Amino acid sequence: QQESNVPYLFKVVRFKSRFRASHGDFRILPKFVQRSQLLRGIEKFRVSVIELEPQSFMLPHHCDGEAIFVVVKGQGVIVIAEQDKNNSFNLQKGDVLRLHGGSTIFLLNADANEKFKVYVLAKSVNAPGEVQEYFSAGGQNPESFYRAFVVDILESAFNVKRDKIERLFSQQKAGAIISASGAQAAAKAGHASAAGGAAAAARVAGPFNLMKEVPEFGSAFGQFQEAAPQRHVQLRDLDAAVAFMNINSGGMVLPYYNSRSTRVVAVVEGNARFEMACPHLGAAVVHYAKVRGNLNVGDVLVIPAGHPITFVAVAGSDFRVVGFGIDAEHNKKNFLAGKQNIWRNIDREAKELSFDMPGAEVEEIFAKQILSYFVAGPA
Ligand SMILES: O=C1CC[C@@H](C(=O)O)N1
Ligand SMILES: [Mg+2]
Repeated sequence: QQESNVPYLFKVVRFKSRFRASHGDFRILPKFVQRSQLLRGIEKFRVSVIELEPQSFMLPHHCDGEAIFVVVKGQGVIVIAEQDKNNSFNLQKGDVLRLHGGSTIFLLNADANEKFKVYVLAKSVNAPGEVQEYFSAGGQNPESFYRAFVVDILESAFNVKRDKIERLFSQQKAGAIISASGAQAAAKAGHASAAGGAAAAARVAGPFNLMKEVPEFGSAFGQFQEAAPQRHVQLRDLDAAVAFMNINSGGMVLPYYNSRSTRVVAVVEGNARFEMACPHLGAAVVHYAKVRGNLNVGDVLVIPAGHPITFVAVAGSDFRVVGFGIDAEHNKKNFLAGKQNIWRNIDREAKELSFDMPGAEVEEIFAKQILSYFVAGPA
């Protein structure tokens, strides 16, 4: 596994900036099928990262993809402008927001020191996997799409003399993410509901955050929390989930597999060693290829459904990731070792036949791990 050969691994440097901005960046990973047809089952999805430096503003624009924004660091204000409604939310770490495709948005990082980072999942509605940005704001740089219209049409549309309206669209030359003044920050944020306050909603609801809830799976060595479409209606159309997994330093998540959901995992903190069992790269008779590697901040690992996987935190940091789940509804985590695992639900005689060893002996071995989900890693 020279890593560029592991098709499920997408190193951080593979994310491509969509523009050159002074106060931040917006970078997107290539289509998942760029180097392998093994990922054709998730071809319509793209993941990206939005970074805003302190005291910055990202210009109004919309995308042709249905998105889910997850704040991984800092605080920022998102304002959404529809044809007949305005919504603004003050987002914080852990917030999850479903953004309808075609929503014109702008972002503001009002903090004086901390960067605002968002991990984004988008699903195409035009050609599979193609998601583009449409800058309504802008002029020469970023180019505003209004410049695609002839001057007589702009004049008639805006009821403004052509030279004046043309001029409006050529004043901006600073780029897509620029400096915001302290006043401007106060002004643009301020109608923004701060933990959320969706409205007593219909179309665009506010963010939700699960970081204060009890983990679905947890132990002294790690935690797993997930926003499922079963619980959050805003995620049903995309049939996506947003998972948060943290493995404490020196810990590991016990081998497990997802029953039907493919996960696009992005590292937000730390480092980890991963090992996955893949029958495709390996395998008439089936053979499981040992797909392994190391993950660093910003890297992405796609975990296909049904594939056994384990992550081992390395060095002196907890290892934290945000995972987007595709085909999420009805997905179940199946652990392969630990007190709570699938073998708890397999009878003794079946274990004996499974491993050609006395059933009580197989059970004795499977009961040695008294902990579940996350345990101390090798050392
Ligand atoms: O689909 C996407 C890509 C970028 C993000 C946005 O509109 O900022 N939505
Ligand atoms: Mg930049």
